[PDB]
Amino acid sequence: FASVYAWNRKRISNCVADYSVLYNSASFSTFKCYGVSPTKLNDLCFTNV
Amino acid sequence: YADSFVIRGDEVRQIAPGQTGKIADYNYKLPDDFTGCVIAWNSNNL
Amino acid sequence: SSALGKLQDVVNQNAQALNTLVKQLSSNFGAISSVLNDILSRLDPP
Repeated sequence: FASVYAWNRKRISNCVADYSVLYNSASFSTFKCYGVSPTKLNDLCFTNV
Repeated sequence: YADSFVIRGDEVRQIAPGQTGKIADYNYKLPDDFTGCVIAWNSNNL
Repeated sequence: SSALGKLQDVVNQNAQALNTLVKQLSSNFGAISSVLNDILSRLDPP
């Protein structure tokens, strides 16, 4: 994991993987969405990630 | 209506009016039209 | 055959108002979109 002033960006594309599926488990401390609701992410379609 | 139980220390913010979460989406829900208080206090000494 | 402006103006005014009414169905007024099928698809009910 890089540091805060040289953060690493990975572009995600060409795949249909369940979001909640991954967020289905645990091991997190904060899951805060803005502009969307984390329960409706499997009904949308996006241009890039 | 006093609902009394015990949870993990993390999802204490999961008992709230209107939310999404493993605990809130499967084991206990409150309506968005909630009216009442929520009290939580720690327990590993009992 | 070669003047009816007072009759033309009342037609024009009514059409100009009806068009302004429909063209307002595509403003946000301070929201994320203008479509209810877009707020009901990337936001939870609360």
